[PDB]
Amino acid sequence: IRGWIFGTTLDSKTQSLLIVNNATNVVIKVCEFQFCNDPFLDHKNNKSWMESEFRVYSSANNCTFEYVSQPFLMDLEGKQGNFKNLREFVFKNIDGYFKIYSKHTPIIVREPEDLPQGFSALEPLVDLPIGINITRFQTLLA
Amino acid sequence: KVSGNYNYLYRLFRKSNLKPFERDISTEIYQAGNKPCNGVAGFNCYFPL
Repeated sequence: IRGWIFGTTLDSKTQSLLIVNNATNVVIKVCEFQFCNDPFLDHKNNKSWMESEFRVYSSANNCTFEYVSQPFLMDLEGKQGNFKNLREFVFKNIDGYFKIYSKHTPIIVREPEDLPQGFSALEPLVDLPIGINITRFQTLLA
Repeated sequence: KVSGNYNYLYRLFRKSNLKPFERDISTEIYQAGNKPCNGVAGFNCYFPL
């Protein structure tokens, strides 16, 4: 899983969000993006991942916000089994400011998805002056 | 300017009270009338800004 979208029309009628990450960078954009019905970064061949078809929007209009920064903890390629990563995010907008909180936990060893009876505080990631209206969201996964 | 400066705009029609601290770029037909007004102007068809 890579990122999310946030908007109100999602079809180039109004501006919307784009949250994306790539290895050693993260891009946040607010723009009039024409979100195609198949935004993806996975279907490239049978069982391997390439990065093509990244630009799922054909309207590079006046993007009202661009931001490039440091990404989070990741791993290379993909291996099935012995999963241990527990990633946790929460997103909230208020007064025209978008806010993110994040936390990761290792060694989630149990195979059945019990989601064990654990607890942990969530720390703020960064504020953003989004200044736009949002009504719906959809996840962009590779 | 005495000849007038025509690079300024302002909204007139909106059926929703916008929240504090946000923009709104949408220029859509205000359907205060009861007809599917796409139109250009006229009865129950007015420019937004």
